[PDB]
Amino acid sequence: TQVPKGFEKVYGKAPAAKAEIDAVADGLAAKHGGRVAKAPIKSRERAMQKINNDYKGDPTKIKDLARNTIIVEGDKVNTVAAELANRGAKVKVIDGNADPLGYSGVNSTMNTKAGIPGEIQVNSPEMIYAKESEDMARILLGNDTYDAVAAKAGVPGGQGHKYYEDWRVLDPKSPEAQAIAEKSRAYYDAVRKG
Amino acid sequence: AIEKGEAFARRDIYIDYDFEDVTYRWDHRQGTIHVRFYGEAESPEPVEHDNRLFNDALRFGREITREEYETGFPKG
Repeated sequence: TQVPKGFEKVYGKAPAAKAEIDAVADGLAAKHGGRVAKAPIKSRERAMQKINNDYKGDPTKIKDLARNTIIVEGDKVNTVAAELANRGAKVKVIDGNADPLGYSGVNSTMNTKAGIPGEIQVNSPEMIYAKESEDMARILLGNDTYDAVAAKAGVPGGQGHKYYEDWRVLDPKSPEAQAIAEKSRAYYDAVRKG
Repeated sequence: AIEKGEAFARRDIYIDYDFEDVTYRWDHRQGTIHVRFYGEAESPEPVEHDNRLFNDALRFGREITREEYETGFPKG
């Protein structure tokens, strides 16, 4: 497995980028009544594999060495999105009507003072319940939010990431893609109806 | 978005994904994906069809023309 050129120089700013994006995340999270799921720095092997595969060996192109998630109630997601934009983040607002898989949420990239990008995602508890496995949703939401969301959910949780995995491995001309994407949109739509 | 299926079998497809400053070229005859990042020449190494960033480009990017792709986008 080939170390990318300049890899360690980029990797060493990741702790400082983490502190920076974690500080702004918990600011904004504690502003609107939400929580921040902080995460460690991307592991070395995976960071290198992702630089080599997604970014053809350029380590300055990887954006999620440092990352976290802001979990807020549904109608605050948008407010938080605008907040990250005002701090210069690159912001992707996903609505379920364009994404072939019908997911919704916010992703943003922040160029931190340490000289590398940080990733801050934002979503509601309902969306995270829907997309992530139970183990994952329990960590992101905490045990009590998880249990509250699951009791009031109208759909079994945790199917979203499943559909993504089945869709992602398909060849771009696959006869199977369209049916999987439809199943994913119908799933996330049922979540959002309630 | 550029959904998998009909279009990729129909013809060449060119994709802009501005969130990550990346473009892709699909050659339907050869069945190959190539990547071109903003401000760069196209990478010679083909891209695997289950590649993470490519599938992000399908979900969240937009279709462009062959001329737009070949002209390229200034580095962000």
